[PDB]
Amino acid sequence: LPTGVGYDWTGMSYQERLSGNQAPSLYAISLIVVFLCLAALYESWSIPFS
Amino acid sequence: VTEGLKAGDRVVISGLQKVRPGVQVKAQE
Repeated sequence: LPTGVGYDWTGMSYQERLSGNQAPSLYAISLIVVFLCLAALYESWSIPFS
Repeated sequence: VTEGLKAGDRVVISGLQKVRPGVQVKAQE
């Protein structure tokens, strides 16, 4: 492309252009909150990890 | 051009997008 040229990805490419998946951040902190909530239900250190 | 340009002078013409002052310039036509 020459100079002074831009472009855009939109549609559902606007949605994925924002973010395709911030989901694995939520699987990460989901694993966190599952880990600690089971650390209350177990009420035990690392016994939940099973 | 009656004035400013002189005889037989070489002009930066073809690939003017990347042209910014300082970069070494070679000549294909």
